[PDB]
Amino acid sequence: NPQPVDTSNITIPEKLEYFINKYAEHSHDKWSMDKLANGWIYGEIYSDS
Repeated sequence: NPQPVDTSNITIPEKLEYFINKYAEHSHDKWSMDKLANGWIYGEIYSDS
């Protein structure tokens, strides 16, 4: 079943006010903690090296 459900003309209702923002903040904090454990720190100028 390559295409079980078609959502080409399905509109998401605007019932999101706070929970989506909380989930996004939690995901961003988790990603930042992972990158800090990897050895990255916050700064002003991006530098890969």
